[PDB]
Amino acid sequence: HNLSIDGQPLSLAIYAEPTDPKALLTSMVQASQGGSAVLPGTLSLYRF
Amino acid sequence: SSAIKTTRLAEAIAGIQLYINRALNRIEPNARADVSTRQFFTDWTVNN
Repeated sequence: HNLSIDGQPLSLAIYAEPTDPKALLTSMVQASQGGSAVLPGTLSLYRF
Repeated sequence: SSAIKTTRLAEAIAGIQLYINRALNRIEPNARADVSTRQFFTDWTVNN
């Protein structure tokens, strides 16, 4: 296994650290809706 | 293991040395003891 006389390895490895995650980004989400319809117009008894 | 590293010449040296050493110690049957007495083998202590 190519070690020392007491078992110490002669070759050393690497950790290969990850990229790490990315912080989630939130966005303004909008759903479009209309306004209320006009009502039929009744007439009063006062003047303008 | 695959960690060990050698060259063709080094390997052939090792093999032939092993064959000679096996021959001399009579561990190998049917040794041609006539040729085992040659000068090179007389000096096998310093030619090993």
